[PDB]
This record gives sequence, C-alpha cells and structure tokens, in this order.
Amino acid sequence: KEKRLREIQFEKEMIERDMREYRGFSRAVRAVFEEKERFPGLVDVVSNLIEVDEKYSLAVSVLLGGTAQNIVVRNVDTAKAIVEFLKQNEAGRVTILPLDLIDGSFNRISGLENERGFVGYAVDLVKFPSDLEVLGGFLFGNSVVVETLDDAIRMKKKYRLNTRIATLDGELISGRGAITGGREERSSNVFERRIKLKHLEQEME
Amino acid sequence: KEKRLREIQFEKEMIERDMREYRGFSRAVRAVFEEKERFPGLVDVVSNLIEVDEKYSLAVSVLLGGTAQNIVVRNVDTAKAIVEFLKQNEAGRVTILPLDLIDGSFNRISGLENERGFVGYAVDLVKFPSDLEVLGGFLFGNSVVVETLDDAIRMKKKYRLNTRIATLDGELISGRGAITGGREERSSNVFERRIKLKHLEQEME
Repeated sequence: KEKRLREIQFEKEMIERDMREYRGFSRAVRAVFEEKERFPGLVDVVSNLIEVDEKYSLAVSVLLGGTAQNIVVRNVDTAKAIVEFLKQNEAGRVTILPLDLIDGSFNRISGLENERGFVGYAVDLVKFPSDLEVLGGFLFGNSVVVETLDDAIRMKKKYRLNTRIATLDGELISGRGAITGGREERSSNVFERRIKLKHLEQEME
Repeated sequence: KEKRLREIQFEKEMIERDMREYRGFSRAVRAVFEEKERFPGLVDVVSNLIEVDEKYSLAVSVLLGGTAQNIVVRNVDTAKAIVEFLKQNEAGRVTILPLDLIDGSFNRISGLENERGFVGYAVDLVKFPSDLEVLGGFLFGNSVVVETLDDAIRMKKKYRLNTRIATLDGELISGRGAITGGREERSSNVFERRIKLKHLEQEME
C-alpha cells in the first residue's frame, strides 16, 4: 500500500521533470528555454497554455499539429531576439507566435450546425486565460469538428472558405484544402503528458 | 574517359534508386509510394514537380519547408484511399494536396513593389507544367520575398493581410503572423538530387 505511493510519486513528478525540461521538443525549442532569461517577453509553448478536457484531449491535438511547440511571446521584439539567438548558434528553427502580431479574428457561419455530420466548434473544447484570448482565435475559432473525412470534403467544397476541419478519426483539412491523415503507434497526442498528470495528480488523492 | 562515361552512368543509377525508393522521406511517405499501384490518382511529392533554376534552388527550398513532401494527387478519392491505407497499417501521417480541392487563388497588390525592402514575388521563381497551375497558386503566388525580417514585420503590420513573407536570410512570416526562423546545418536542399541527376547528364554529352 505504501509502495503504491512510492510508485505514484515516482512519476506524478518524475514526469513533471520531462515537462519542466521539455523532453519531447526540438533541440531548438530547448536551447531557447534554458536561455529563457535572455527573453523576458517569453511566455510558454502552446501545449502549456491550453486547457482541453481529458476527453477530446486527442481531438484538439490534431487540429494543432506541430503548432503544439510553437513558442508564444508577448511582442515582436522578443521574437526577433530569439530568431537572432538561434541564427547565431545554429541551434535550429522554431515558430514564434507574437501576441502583438498574430491574427485572432474568426467567423461563425449561419446554418453550419445544420450541416451533414457537424459536431461543434473547436473553440468550444478549450479555455484560455483571457490575456491570451487572441491566441485562442488564432489556434481555433476558425476550426470545426465533423464526423468523417467525407463530411469534411463535402463541407470544404460547399462553403469553399478557409475554415480548418477535423474529423473524429483524426484527419484534418487545412483552410486551403490540404488533407492530413493517417495513424501511428506513438499516438502523438500532444496533451498526453499533461493529462497523464490531471490524473496522476488527483489519482493519488 | 571510358572509366568516366561509365562511372557517371553508375552514379546516375544509384541516385535514381534513391528517387524511386523515396529514400529520405517519411516512413509514411515511403509506405505510400511502394504501394503506388493502389493509388492510380497519385502524382508525386511537391519537391519533384517544381521546376527551378538551381541558383534559386535552395531559396525555394526554405520557402516550402515540410510542404516539400506533401503528396499531390489528382482527386479527393485518391486522398481518402491513402488516408485509409495509412490509418490501417498505422504507417504514420502525411499531408495530401488534392488537385480538385486545394485553393489556388492569389492576389497582387498595387504599390507593393514600391514598399521598403521589396524583392519580388515568390511565384516568379518557379515553373509549373500548366496542368499544375493551381498547385502553383496554392504553394506561392500569395507569398512575397523581402530583404530583412524587419521589412517583413513592418509590411505584415501595414497590409495586415494573409500574405506569406520570406526574408533573404531565411525567415518566414505566415499569413496569420507566425515567425519561423533560425539556422541549422545549412542547405538541406530539396532539389540537390534532381539537380545532379541532370548534371550527370550534361557530363555525358
């Protein structure tokens, strides 16, 4: 019974480490964070600022793609600073999302909810700390979830706009028409490591 | 001269097996091509359908990024076929560009050429086999090249549209504002292979 905690503890935090050390991310994202002092305008990587329910955990994840490890910053200067820092030490590339530059606009369409296989707006599966509301409109708000890739293709042809669409199976159709899909073993569920803690944390309660 | 016009044919052949075997691409991209029969609608990966002077070769390379190994197909069905094929054998994910679904629209703006640090339209550095004209507007046409990242940031704030912008140093600002940059063991040239296979030709004649 005590070994039961010895076994919990050794991960309910042995994992907090990989987190507070960004193990899944690129050499580059890492280099940038161990020098986090040089960048006061730095905030955090996307996957640490989004609140999604343990449920559609895997949902959102797909709509994001590698955007999970985009670095959010307060302003463009911090961005320039990082781009310069990396460019010097040839530490690799990264994608920065400056809060004072990204577009957060997004539109709702009437009757969409009454379309074949609809399933709700992506924005409805996430929460943001207000001072990050744009980051929300930028990452979602223009995305929609449907049932099947066929529903997706149909929809994308009818409205033929620039709306992102994710199927329940995990496919994605970019605003311009690119179809991303397929499966693997690594699961690649960006929010996993965190969910494995929304558990391990209160699990050992 | 005999050992030469013979050495050359020899390299010529091993470069080709790398091509048909798609050596270097993603396991997934590979799996899809060794089963290329199942997908008659299949065309080729982006990096094999662009025609570019080798001066600009590297330029266009950083302009694409991961889009280099997006798989171009004739129609949505072929896409669905592939997505299903991959989803079964858990061979990984890929991004498919169906010719009958991607948006190729793009706009020119007046006076842009008279903006600080302008350097020309990205479309002007590539050629496409007409039956692929959309693929062109989809990949470029909405992209512009400038001198420095500052020129880029300024421009992106003035017109505040959804135009892609690449600097001469290699940075990129997505239509919505994301900044990608950094150096990383130079080159990684998407066309180096096609370019040499063409070079070995001129060495024979």
